[PDB]
Amino acid sequence: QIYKTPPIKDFGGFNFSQILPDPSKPSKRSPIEDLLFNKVQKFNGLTVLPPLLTDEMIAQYTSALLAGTITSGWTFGAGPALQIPFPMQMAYRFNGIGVTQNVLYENQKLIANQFNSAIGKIQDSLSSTPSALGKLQDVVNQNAQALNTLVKQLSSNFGAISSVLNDILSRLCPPEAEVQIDRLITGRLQSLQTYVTQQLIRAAEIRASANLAATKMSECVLGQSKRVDFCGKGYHLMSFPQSAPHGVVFLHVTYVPAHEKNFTTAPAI
Amino acid sequence: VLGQSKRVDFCGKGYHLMSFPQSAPHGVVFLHVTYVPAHEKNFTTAPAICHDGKAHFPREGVFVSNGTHWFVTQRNFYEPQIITTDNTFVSGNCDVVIGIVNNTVYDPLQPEL
Amino acid sequence: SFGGVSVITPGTNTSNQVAVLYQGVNCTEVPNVFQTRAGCLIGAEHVNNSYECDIPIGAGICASYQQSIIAYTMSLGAENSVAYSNNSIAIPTNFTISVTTEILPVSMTKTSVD
Amino acid sequence: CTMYICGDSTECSNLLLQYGSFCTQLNRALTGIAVEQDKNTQEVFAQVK
Ligand SMILES: *[C@@H]1O[C@H](CO)[C@@H](O)[C@H](O)[C@H]1NC(C)=O
Ligand SMILES: *[C@@H]1O[C@H](CO)[C@@H](O)[C@H](O)[C@H]1NC(C)=O
Ligand SMILES: *[C@@H]1O[C@H](CO)[C@@H](O)[C@H](O)[C@H]1NC(C)=O
Ligand SMILES: *[C@@H]1O[C@H](CO)[C@@H](O)[C@H](O)[C@H]1NC(C)=O
Ligand SMILES: *[C@@H]1O[C@H](CO)[C@@H](O)[C@H](O)[C@H]1NC(C)=O
Ligand SMILES: *[C@@H]1O[C@H](CO)[C@@H](O)[C@H](O)[C@H]1NC(C)=O
Ligand SMILES: *[C@@H]1O[C@H](CO)[C@@H](O)[C@H](O)[C@H]1NC(C)=O
Ligand SMILES: *[C@@H]1O[C@H](CO)[C@@H](O)[C@H](O)[C@H]1NC(C)=O
Ligand SMILES: *[C@@H]1O[C@H](CO)[C@@H](O)[C@H](O)[C@H]1NC(C)=O
Ligand SMILES: *[C@@H]1O[C@H](CO)[C@@H](O)[C@H](O)[C@H]1NC(C)=O
Repeated sequence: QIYKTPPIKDFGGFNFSQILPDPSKPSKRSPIEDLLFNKVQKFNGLTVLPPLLTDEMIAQYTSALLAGTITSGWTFGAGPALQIPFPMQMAYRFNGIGVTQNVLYENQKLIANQFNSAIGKIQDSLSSTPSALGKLQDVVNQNAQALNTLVKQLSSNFGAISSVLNDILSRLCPPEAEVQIDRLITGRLQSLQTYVTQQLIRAAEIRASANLAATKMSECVLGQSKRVDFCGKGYHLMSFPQSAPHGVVFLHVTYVPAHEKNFTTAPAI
Repeated sequence: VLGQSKRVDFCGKGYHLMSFPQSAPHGVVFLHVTYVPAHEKNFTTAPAICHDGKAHFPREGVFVSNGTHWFVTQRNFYEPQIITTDNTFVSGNCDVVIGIVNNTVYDPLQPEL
Repeated sequence: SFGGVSVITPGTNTSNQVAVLYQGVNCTEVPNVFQTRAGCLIGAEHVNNSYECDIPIGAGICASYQQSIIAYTMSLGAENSVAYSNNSIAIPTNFTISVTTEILPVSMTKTSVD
Repeated sequence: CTMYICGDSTECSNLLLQYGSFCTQLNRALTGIAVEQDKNTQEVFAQVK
């Protein structure tokens, strides 16, 4: 189901304004998503088909996942969505990492502030780091490179008198055209087979990435993971999805021990 | 099959209990048995209970109110119990926690001694 | 102008009616005519309702057999506004035992060639 | 690519040019693999700060 957030964003000091949809934008993307989207042949029989799901539809799915996570924790992923106060959800997630719930409630203001600042840092980090989305750009560049190569091969003679078929037909006669043409067919057919093979191999890599992204969506977003370094470095509390061009961005919220002290210990008393 | 998974949506939708393999031509079929919450109700809640100047938290459940009385219940199934010193723990005073409510916390030994 | 021609069909066990999508072109260049971002769709009736996607057309548009073929913007699911508040919790008073099926390929035919 | 196919023959090299970018494509593909092999090692072992 498509879940929606409450009209009043009172989450006990926790501010999600950077990940939630911004109604002032015609695309209804979040502040972070909008940044990500800004950062990231025809006449030769080569075409491009549109995706079944639009960017708006993808954004709507993302919004539903965020709305569920915020208002009902991980319950919406295992059945009916059951509401719980956000601070109490965080308390449950603290217990999940071996920290008592009173730690959350006693430090609620500090924790909310640390969270809010950390999110703000993400927005700035991406804005000031051109290479941040290189992984998604690499996919775009590789596909563009393959098509440009395929088209340029149409300029090759492959042993023929001319790369241009119309030149052969207008100058040479039928017994001697079928020799020159066959050379072009062989080369052009080989070029196309090379392209397709490379696309199948690349497709496999993307599929594997998509399978991993789908797993992270289930285990990082729709629940709390105990798998080490699966949902970020540190002890996983929760994660938030953000859409991106041809990809997904996960913001992982983790708990990290900060100021340790030396103590003397014993196995038993 | 050889254990119980805590990985979300790895072994079917819902909370995994167990699974059974079945063979198929060139493949395998898994029958996943899961637990799904069914009939939810709205309750009033609180992060802590204040009693005798002390803040009390649930040991393994959540504090709920039916509109007149406070109970503690397990999270995935409504099963209300009287709030006592046996199913809660104390940490600090009542001044820090936001949303703390005033209620009696029973000490089972009190009437015995 | 040129492009691909795709034929949308319900299946011959149901009907012999078809719709044709002229991929990547204007409806004005083709000569129930609906212009989509996937191309010009002819033979399908556009509706302002929304359903689960049956036969994908592209760019959010799907088609199905309803008799005639219709074209619609696909639904992503029903809406649900959760009753969030800072002191309200929902707790299950009951449960169900669900059994679901997951199917995976394990192997393929072992062929050999001389 | 050129050496494997043509050795040091200029006559061969001149003919090979008629095939376009096939050699460049193959060199690129092998390079991509070589880079991945170092990435693989780092992903496994370089997990400690
Ligand atoms: C949430 O954070 C944004 C950005 O700092 C700020 O403009 C907004 O006022 C905050 N919302 C609340 C309720 O504090
Ligand atoms: C613990 O003691 C050792 C000396 O035995 C010292 O080097 C180390 O820095 C101390 N660690 C902390 C966190 O105080
Ligand atoms: C809980 O209360 C809200 C109104 O605040 C209502 O819309 C919702 O249906 C109720 N849920 C249940 C399970 O009773
Ligand atoms: C709450 O539970 C108590 C104890 O069973 C009962 O006496 C009381 O009437 C209930 N309150 C409401 C509003 O149902
Ligand atoms: C809950 O929200 C109400 C306003 O709707 C406010 O008066 C009350 O103090 C809040 N309680 C907590 C624990 O946030
Ligand atoms: C809870 O009880 C204390 C006295 O023990 C009182 O001072 C405080 O105001 C009460 N809190 C509420 C919300 O009534
Ligand atoms: C074909 O239609 C018949 C009814 O006329 C139905 O019983 C049968 O299951 C259909 N076959 C398929 C593959 O849907
Ligand atoms: C072709 O379709 C576009 C919209 O996709 C429209 O703006 C344009 O005017 C159309 N051209 C003609 C001749 O109708
Ligand atoms: C769909 O709605 C548009 C207005 O947004 C209207 O012009 C059009 O005639 C409607 N079509 C149908 C089939 O209702
Ligand atoms: C739980 O639901 C089942 C039907 O699935 C019903 O027969 C049973 O009585 C319900 N249990 C309770 C306590 O309501």
